[PDB]
Amino acid sequence: AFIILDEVIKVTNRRVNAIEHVIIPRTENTIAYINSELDELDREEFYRLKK
Amino acid sequence: NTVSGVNGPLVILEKVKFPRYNEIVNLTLPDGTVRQGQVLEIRGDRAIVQVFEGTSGIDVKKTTVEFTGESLRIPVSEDMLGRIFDGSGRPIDNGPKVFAEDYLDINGSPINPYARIYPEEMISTGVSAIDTMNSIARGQKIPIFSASGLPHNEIAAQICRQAGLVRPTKDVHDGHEENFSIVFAAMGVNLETARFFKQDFEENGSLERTSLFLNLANDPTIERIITPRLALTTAEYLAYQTERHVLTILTDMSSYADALREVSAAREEVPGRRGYPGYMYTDLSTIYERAGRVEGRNGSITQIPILTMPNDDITHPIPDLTGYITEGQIFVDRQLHNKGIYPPINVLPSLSRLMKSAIGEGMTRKDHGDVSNQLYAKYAIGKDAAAMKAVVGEEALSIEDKLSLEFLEKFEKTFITQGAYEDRTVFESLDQAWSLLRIYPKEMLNRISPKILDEFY
Amino acid sequence: LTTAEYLAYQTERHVLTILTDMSSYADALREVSAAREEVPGRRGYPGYMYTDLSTIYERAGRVEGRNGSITQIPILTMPNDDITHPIPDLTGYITEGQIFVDRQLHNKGIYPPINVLPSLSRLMKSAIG
Amino acid sequence: YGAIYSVSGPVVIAENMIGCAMYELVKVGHDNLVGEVIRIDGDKATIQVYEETAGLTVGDPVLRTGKPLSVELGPGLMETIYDGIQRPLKAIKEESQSIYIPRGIDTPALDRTIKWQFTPGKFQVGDHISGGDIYGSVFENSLISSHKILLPPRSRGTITWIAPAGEYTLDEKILEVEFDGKKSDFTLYHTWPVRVPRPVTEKLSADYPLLTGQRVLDALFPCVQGGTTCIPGAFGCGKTVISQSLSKYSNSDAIIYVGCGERGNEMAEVLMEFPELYTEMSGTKEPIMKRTTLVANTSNMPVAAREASIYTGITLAEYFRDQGKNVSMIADSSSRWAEALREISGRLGEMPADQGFPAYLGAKLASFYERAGKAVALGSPDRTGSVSIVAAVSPAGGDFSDPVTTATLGITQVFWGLDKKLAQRKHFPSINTSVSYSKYTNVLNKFYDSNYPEFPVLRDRMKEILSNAEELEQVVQLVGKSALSDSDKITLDVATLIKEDFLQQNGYSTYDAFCPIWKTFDMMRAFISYHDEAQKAVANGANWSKLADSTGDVKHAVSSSKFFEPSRGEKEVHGEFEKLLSTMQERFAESTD
Amino acid sequence: NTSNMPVAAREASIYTGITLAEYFRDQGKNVSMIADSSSRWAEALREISGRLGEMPADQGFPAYLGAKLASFYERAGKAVALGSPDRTGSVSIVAAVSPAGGDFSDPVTTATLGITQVFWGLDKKLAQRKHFPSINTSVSYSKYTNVLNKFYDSNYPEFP
Amino acid sequence: YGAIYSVSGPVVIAENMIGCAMYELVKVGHDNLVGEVIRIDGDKATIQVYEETAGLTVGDPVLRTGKPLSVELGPGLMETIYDGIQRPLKAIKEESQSIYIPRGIDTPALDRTIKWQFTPGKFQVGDHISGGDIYGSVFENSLISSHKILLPPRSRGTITWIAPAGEYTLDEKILEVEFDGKKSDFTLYHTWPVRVPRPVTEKLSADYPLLTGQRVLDALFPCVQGGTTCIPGAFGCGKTVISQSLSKYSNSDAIIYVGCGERGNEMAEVLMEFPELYTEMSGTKEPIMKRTTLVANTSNMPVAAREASIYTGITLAEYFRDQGKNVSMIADSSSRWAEALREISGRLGEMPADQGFPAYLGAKLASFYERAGKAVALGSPDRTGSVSIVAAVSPAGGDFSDPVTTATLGITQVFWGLDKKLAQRKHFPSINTSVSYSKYTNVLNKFYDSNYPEFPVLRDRMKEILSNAEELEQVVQLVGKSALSDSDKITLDVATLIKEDFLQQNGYSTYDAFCPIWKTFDMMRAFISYHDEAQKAVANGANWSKLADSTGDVKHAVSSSKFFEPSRGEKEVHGEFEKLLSTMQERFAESTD
Amino acid sequence: VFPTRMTLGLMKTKLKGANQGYSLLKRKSEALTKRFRDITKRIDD
Repeated sequence: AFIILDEVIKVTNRRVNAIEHVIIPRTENTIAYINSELDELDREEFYRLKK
Repeated sequence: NTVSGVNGPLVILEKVKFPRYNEIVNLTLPDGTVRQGQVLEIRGDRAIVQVFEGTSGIDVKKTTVEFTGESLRIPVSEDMLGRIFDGSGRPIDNGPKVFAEDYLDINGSPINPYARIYPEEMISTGVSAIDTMNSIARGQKIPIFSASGLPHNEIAAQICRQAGLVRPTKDVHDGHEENFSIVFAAMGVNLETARFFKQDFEENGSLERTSLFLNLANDPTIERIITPRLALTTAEYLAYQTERHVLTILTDMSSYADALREVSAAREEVPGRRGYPGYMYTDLSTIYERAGRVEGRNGSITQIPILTMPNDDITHPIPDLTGYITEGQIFVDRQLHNKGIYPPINVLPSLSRLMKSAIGEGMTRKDHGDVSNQLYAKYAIGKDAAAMKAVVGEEALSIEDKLSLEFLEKFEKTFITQGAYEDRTVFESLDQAWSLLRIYPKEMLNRISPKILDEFY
Repeated sequence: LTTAEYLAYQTERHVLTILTDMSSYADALREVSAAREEVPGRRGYPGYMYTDLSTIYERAGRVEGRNGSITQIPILTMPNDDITHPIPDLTGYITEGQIFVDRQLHNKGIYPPINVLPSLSRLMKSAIG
Repeated sequence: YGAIYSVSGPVVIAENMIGCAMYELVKVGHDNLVGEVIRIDGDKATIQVYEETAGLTVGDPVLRTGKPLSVELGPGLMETIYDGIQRPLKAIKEESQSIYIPRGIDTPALDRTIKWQFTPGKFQVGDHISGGDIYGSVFENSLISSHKILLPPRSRGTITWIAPAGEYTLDEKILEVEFDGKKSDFTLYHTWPVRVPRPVTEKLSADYPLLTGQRVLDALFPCVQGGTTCIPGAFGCGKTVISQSLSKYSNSDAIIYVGCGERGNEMAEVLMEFPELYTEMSGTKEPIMKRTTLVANTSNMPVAAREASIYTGITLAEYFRDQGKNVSMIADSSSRWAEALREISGRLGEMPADQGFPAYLGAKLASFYERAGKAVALGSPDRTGSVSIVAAVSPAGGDFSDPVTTATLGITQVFWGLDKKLAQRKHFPSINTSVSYSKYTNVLNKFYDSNYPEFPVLRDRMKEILSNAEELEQVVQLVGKSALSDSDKITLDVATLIKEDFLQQNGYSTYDAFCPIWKTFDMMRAFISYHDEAQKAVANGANWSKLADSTGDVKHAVSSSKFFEPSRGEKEVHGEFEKLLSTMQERFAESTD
Repeated sequence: NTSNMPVAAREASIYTGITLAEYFRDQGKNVSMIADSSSRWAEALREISGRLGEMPADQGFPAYLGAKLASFYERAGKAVALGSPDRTGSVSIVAAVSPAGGDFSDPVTTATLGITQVFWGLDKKLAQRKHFPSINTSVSYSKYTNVLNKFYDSNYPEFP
Repeated sequence: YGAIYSVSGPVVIAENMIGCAMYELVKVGHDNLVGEVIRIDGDKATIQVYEETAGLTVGDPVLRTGKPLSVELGPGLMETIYDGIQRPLKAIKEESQSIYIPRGIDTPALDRTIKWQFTPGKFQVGDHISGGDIYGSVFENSLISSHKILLPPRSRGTITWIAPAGEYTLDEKILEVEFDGKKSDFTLYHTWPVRVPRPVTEKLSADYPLLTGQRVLDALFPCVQGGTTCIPGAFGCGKTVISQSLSKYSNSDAIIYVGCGERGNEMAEVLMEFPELYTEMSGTKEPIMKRTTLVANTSNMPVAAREASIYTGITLAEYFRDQGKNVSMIADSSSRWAEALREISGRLGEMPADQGFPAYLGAKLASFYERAGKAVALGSPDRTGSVSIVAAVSPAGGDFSDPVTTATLGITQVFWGLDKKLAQRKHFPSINTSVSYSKYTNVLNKFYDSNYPEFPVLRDRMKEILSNAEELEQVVQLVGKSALSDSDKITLDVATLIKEDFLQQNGYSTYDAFCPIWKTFDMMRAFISYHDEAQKAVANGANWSKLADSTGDVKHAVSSSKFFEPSRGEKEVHGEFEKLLSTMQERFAESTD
Repeated sequence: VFPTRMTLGLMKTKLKGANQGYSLLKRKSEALTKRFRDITKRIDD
């Protein structure tokens, strides 16, 4: 069992790093950048109607 | 005539139609104080002025207008170094007066004579990461991209002070034969900042070296936009008339851009992407066009603008625009700063596309450019490997990757780590750089030409 | 389309009319009305963009008394590569299903490179012969 | 004539206009600045004045020229440098002692100082002539006559007077035309409004090789003669760099460079570099420049010059095509042209679309590209020409969805990429296959197969390799290199090698040397060969380590091959590439058993 | 009404339908108002907003949208018939709603969820695998549950 | 004087307004509501009226006050609760039976019931006196420096009448000044418009700290007067605590508290608590409140008062700086001042910039920071005083990536990161060494080294030790603590004492949250001597378990360090630390050998 | 690069997914390391 545990721990240590370092900042950058562009289209329209 | 109304930085004058565009007018307050402005828009029997100074207290028939009948030009003299001036076309510091031998326009074409021949002379900062990886030339434009957790002022001053000691060592080498002049202009920064800068220049050398334009944050946005224009007139005269190389340090460039943003918000002018003007391209251009070698071809204006990024993003309009226009990019990193690296310059995205113009070969090595490309390439691989070291562990990474992780660590801690007054010659930097390359084997250094690798290792 | 109505109804033709490219039509709508009283809708694309569309869809369909038909296959190019953008979005509500292409197959080299997961026709069971 | 009513920003309103055409050229004020009539509101015409205004008074004079903003097409366009408002830049330096345009200069469209040698055509007296016909020719270069003197389109008649062989100046008459008496005299130059495209006989299919001379294009997605291209990217993208290479190597008989609002130092570099460097089909005195004309404009230089750049340049191109030349037009960047419009929409107070850029953007780009293509020249002799447009654009912060890039991509049929990550390691320009396509790829391979190379067969495997490489790389990142199979390791290595040896044009001694379709083909034979033999080898049992260390020398050789000058046995097949093929064969065998 | 008819008609369509439902409710008849789709009706108000030269403040949809979407919906319900004879009538409105801003957090969908009491879901991705209606438990709620379930207990089902 | 043309919302326009300035204080209607003219179009002045314009018909009169809206600076500031444009809330409680000020109720900025004792200066009639020179003083405090009366800035002349010693009212004249006939009379206060910065002899950089009396502020990254600082928000479950404690523990001469636009729970807490708490330096007469002057606005107060709030506070701070005093401006929060700008913009019709916040935002912040700082006070014998701004910036988008936060941090040179999890558990303050920085470090550390502490050595070392501890903690999780050396274990052991004693301080006890700047230095001395000695001793042959038993008594003392009194003979040298040093050296021979 | 309309719906659920998944993977690692220490001691015996 002991040899079997050693083989599994390595797959498991890899995953804990993988999520934090890659995934979480990829989600952050995508969401915020699209949020910012999306609000811009809406704001300029108001200014053009007003003008 | 008399003020009709005032809506923000815009002033509505009811007048008569004789005024010309950007003709100076002086507003006489009931206090008997005069403040200056220039007409931004003229129409029949009326004007819109933007006043440089102030933006409130402006009356109606108790106030009066008087015309100067000269559109704004800056009084330029060549005896400007050592002399204290204020960013308003005159000192309001009570510093030594400007004088005039020419008055030159800030529109962006007075008599403008620039590059039909690109920079070929190397100018060093004494800092390896700048000089080796990107290079600086007698017309080069390089933006310092900085942050709200980096100390922008300390790096700004660092680059300038160390480039003054190196630059006469380069004069002796015959990279130069003409004077060096500094033009330092601070526009709309804190008092704390302003004081600091002056103190820094004194320690290294003197303040006789530099000319100072000081503009205070409490003074308007309209003042702030004229502040670099004043710097440009100073530099163009020195290069043109007296064949001097002029170095301009323009802080803060972001300060200037926010100002533009304010005169479209309190104007009826519709702004472009992210609330920054549509005609933002032209405003920025004016500063950057007035660069390169100046006629006679011993004079020059070289630019180092200083940008502080507020969000620290590379999707913000200011860093993006600046980058397309400028001949290089120097990115300064918060993570290096934290770790204990000074200067804490990350070269991962620092790039020049006008890399050839930037390097020298008649007062620097020919090998300088060849080594730099290889270094950058090997740094980048070393970063790809760093992310992979966190994920995968050392439990599958390859023999080749291991060399690249070592290189990355040796590279930060030796090359980019320099004393506060320690200046490195460009030739000595090569020797340092060669130490960095030397741990990789002759099959990993395969991309480089065989001739260079067998010659210098 | 007026020409298609002549053939379909008077001389009993089955007309297949191909109308390319709807993106160029849509763009035109935006540029006009920047100097009329009428003033564009969502993201600078007309709010009455829908009315324009509907005039094209008007002359399409089965014809009374069953003399001929006009069948129409419009070609739309997604300019941002999203169907949440105005050109696919308004058009899609009028239309009886949609067939959306696939970016990924193309790269592989496939032709015709469409995919079936975003493609659905609702009136499928009842329509067919 | 007219009198300035108002100046509000660069926008000027002047009363007492009874007329004026669209985009009519005017000289405004005593200063004589550039303008165009955009609109008319009442009697007051709003004219934008696009040369910097810091001192124009109200009630200054307004002079109509009486025709739109136009270009001269005539002799001495080659080895002569101009602005986007067709002012010769050289003429300005001498007179003005202002190397760039200063505020308030009025210098005529061409050089009326340089006499040119005129010889008469196959059209003598009493013969009918019609627009775009070769009425004569002018010696401009050491090797060829550049400027074929055309009767202009929208003119016709029989020639009463043909000037004889000799030297004349530009304003002197040299042609007299009969049709309703003296229709007029003609001079050496002819005029045309640049908002009207020039008419062709017919447009012809695009399927003929365009050799741009750069390995990276030839390998992945070549262009065609008749092509349209979009290229994105943002500083460190190598766009200036690929222009210089492009001009040197280009098989086209004219190259027209368009600077849309450039650094100035960038313009100063390319100008110097064309006479410093030598051409590949030979060139006697200012070698490359003999084929190069510059339209150059800087970032603050007139907004009219910048806006007109693409139209001034496309009109030039159409005229060379009507002459019977193959033209490669490089515009850099259309995005800087797009900023000129963003600015125009604000000033006027017209309502714009998204990102504060107007909606008319989409039409204006499209009009420019459609006048490009391969055609049969207008005029009686009949020739074949092309205008192949390579148009640079820039993303807004890594956002490729910005209106300018999306619009250009709408119209283009070829897309070539630019990847930021790959430029940082120095591989610019950086073209993959998931950011790029070419519709011409299919016909183009059929034409290259014919000429000699095996290219179509190798192109398919090459595409696949890159496409798999990306996907396989994502697994290395997340899972690690422990989930791979051995064949997938192979795909990773061959790929890294391709990245460096084509895409990188960065030096290590010398910027890389002319690589043709033939050279490019040899590289592809060696990479593709490496991959097949190695996978066989691992499949059939063998060490990874044994195979990679063994290829070794061969890898160093392909890297550096491009620095070495072409022909090393032949252009066709080099001895240096020929020999590797044997080495792989010898290795494959050692490995297997 | 099809899209091809006048937008003036498409604007009116829903009103004609509810007045017919309401007359019948007053007759003492039980009526089903089945409407498909309100977002197209909302798109009709938007077509008119740009043509009249109004000021939208809801992503290019009129400011007036919220008062018209709500006012119309309140006409459905179970009620005691108008008049002296005394009868019972009802109008049940089963309404489809759809995106129109392209989001799901666009004004159209915001106004409709607030005014409604019953929502049963549908997901597009699961629907493609063919399992429509492919109800989302999380977006679904019913206010009616308690009284309706009490009724069903009387009717025989142990349902609740 | 003027007549009302329109009332459209709280915005009222009036015609027949001439010589109307652009900051002009005006009183609208018969009711006399406060308003100020933002804009002027023609004959018509556009006024924002801060109070309800209900009952105001068109045709009501508009009476100019004849001067901008100003704030009064003089005797009787301290121990008063005020509006954002300085109106005593306390005085409304007496009259109205209201906490707040309801519409149609205005009162003067300073109370005229209160009389103060005016003492002449060193100038007498016939002396020339200059801008800011000390004309007299008022004494009404004994715990702190009082209100020294200056001649109004930008005002010069010869004094016709200097009132002699005696009690005068604030309203009443005590000076007439001869400067071109009678210049005017002046009173005990001076009026100054608050959207104009007050002059000083010259401004300097900061260099000079003072008692903060919260250990974590000094220890982790020093707190300076004349500083610029950002503190995170929490909306009164964390924000309130740090603010109350900074006011109470800091024995700065004055403190000016500004609530820009708060919940109203926080405003309610600061007023009741200030007389209730005890000074940390001794004295009664409403301890902390006597040192405090409060501007307290909840979000419910008019929007112009919320916008004005910081400006009035900053003028107040600047006035005391010319007297020569050290001031803490504690402002909470700028996000709430910013919210006002957004509101005021939409009412005018102004077009903002990003996230709905105007473009006046970035320049108004830059202008604001510079008014605050260190300066040599104006007045003839000269003193030094400071104005230190600590401004909280809270969530304004639910993140700290919004325009208000991102703009400020940049001008700011200091960030102190409150920790939420520790804050929810009620340790205040609990500053995180990871996020935090001070760019003031260098100049200051040199200042304390001068004064007597070993401060540079200890502060730098404090930071390194903690940073290092996170990195060693990871090696314990993944490899194990047992395979690691004694030296590493020690690095962590010491970091835990530095964390426990300084960082986890409880502002609900004064023997655990009040200690002088020297006292805080002595504790930190104690921990560093132990770290070095512990690493030295384990190397010479000791173990973690052995070391722990052996240090014993000194380790226990350092753990118990915070519980000790602010004095032991002096509050500057704590005798128990100086002797502790000996017991440590004696212990180290024993332990090691 | 990516849609400018309603990337927020798919991206929002990813982000939550990630932090939620991370927390959970940490508990599974903690359990695996928990048992591992124990068996290492038992195996030497």
